[PDB]
Amino acid sequence: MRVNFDTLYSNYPSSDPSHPNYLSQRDLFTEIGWESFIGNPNYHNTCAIRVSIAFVKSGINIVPSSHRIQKGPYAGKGIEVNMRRLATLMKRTSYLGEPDPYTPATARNGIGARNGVVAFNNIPGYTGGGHIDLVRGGSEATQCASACYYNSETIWFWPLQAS
Amino acid sequence: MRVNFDTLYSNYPSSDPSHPNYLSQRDLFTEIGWESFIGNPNYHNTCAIRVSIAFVKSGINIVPSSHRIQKGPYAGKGIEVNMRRLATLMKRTSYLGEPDPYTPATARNGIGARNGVVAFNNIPGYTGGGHIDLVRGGSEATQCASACYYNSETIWFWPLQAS
Amino acid sequence: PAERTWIFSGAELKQAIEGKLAPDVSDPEMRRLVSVAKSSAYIAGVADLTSGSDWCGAGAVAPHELTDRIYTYLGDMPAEKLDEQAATLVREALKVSFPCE
Amino acid sequence: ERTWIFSGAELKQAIEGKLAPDVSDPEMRRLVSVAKSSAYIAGVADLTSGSDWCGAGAVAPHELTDRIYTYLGDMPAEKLDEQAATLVREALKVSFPCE
Repeated sequence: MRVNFDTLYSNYPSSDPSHPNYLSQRDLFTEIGWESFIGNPNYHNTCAIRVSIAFVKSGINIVPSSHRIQKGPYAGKGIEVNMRRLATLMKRTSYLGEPDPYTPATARNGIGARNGVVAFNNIPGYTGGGHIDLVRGGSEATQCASACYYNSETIWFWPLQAS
Repeated sequence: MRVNFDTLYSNYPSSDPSHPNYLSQRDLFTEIGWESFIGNPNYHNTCAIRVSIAFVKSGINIVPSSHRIQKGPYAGKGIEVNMRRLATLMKRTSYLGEPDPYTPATARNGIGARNGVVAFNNIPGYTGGGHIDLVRGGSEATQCASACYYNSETIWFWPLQAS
Repeated sequence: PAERTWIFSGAELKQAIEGKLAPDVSDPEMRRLVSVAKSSAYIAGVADLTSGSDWCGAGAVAPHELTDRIYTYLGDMPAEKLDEQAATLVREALKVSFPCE
Repeated sequence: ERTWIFSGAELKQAIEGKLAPDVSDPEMRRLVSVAKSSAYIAGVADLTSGSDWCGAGAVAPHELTDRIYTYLGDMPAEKLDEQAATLVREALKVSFPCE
């Protein structure tokens, strides 16, 4: 599977108000027609929705999926809401294939100057699967589009760009 | 008056546990024989004591002074406890003279690659007049030995080194 | 009004969340990372202290999701409340977005 | 059973300048780590001002960090697995008691 990282990133809605592509949970759910889930405690964790939307808008459908976009130009396209299930799907040879596995002490130098998709598995104090996001490697720091969780047990990196 | 910045800095006891020269209030007051002031609310704010000690140990006495070192090789040397009074003293032609005055938006580029003494004047919620400290200018950030308060109204910088 | 004792006001927290509260840092991307680190950690302090009582979901909501709900609350509320201490505003935001029952 | 964002041990590591593995420059790593610990402490301090501790509006914020650090080091080591915020409130009560 071939993906342009700049296209994927341009299509990603961030949960970080500091980020140029910020979109609140309220606005994200409105865009895709999930207004009725806003503040439903099963839908607090948006990381896998946000990564699903980035792929769909870049012309890559998420199959299988737990849910579907209910409104707009991408109505009917698949959204995976569960971070563990999305990370599993991304691992398939038809999506991104085998990621580079890292530890907190190695993920920053492991990613390096590369850009791609990142999964932070088993975060201390959080019982969810963890966090999936887009990351840009730089000289100063790794920058995730929404949040980085180097407090995690393992970190999976799928490189898509080297620059 | 000329003083070697590397000597002054080497003699400075920091309130920042991350710093190589960290010394808790309890230890700082023990070294100078002020054990009886530990937890006295008039002595909570240690910034001007710490800068006074750096000067004294570098062979520059603080005259006049509110207080004196009561113990050790520097017994009888002067300590100014009040940040406003110490900043006033430093301004005298006999000490460092007129500093470069800055604002929060200009102090980082104003200091630049220079090292010296810094006074953060009129911080919301900080009595004694503000914070006085030693600062190292670098490419990445200004680094104060104990703390920086760019939320202050004015910032005074006295350069001592350019490296 | 200007009789404040608090380390962060609502306005300062909101500026940190937006990536604009580290004027001591030179690189603009590092400035953003430091600003967001401060807002996340301030929010975490209030969240951890109040998890039992004022809000529910502590083991099952990602920390950065709290920041998203706090930011929308800080923007929805009347602008003069931004001069209040940030911590009471965070507790209010958490109660509203993650109510206990 | 752990639901807290910072444990006592994680806060103490941040105070010591060692909780930003995403940051490349070691001096930037220290600055970011200390920014996190200062701000976490500020959250608890601002919320508990005048009920659990006294001196808000007088005592410089970085002085709180010094007293919290000595408390985190003095206390029995197994308490570091507790949520950091209750430890900070305890530290402030001890170092800046009210009546």
